[PDB]
Amino acid sequence: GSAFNGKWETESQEGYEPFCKLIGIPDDVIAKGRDFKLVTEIVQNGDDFTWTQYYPNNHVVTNKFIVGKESDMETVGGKKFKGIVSMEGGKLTISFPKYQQTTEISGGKLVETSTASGAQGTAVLVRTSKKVLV
Repeated sequence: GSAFNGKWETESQEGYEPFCKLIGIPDDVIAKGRDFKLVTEIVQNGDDFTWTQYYPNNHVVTNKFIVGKESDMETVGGKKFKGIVSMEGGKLTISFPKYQQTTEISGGKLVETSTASGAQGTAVLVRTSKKVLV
């Protein structure tokens, strides 16, 4: 592992609305979820990750991947894909269908950056989560 291990909860969030609008999330869904604090559970055994996100209404999204190896994954919206996750300097990069995701532990916090690109330009969501099982 091991720095990612644990349960984390969103503490800070920037760019939520422009990012969700760019990747095509409906306006009312954006509005209803704007104050929700996403909890993330991670089990990291070396390159082997199990990454669980607890979305609203008991929507649990779990991705199991091995860094550097083709892995079956799913998007938040439920679309299945096969991907190869990379890591460089403690930062994971997951190349999702709709956006690039980079994730790292910085200053003891889980920092997750989603980068999307379209007509109006780039939109970036940065989520920072604190450990809630300490």
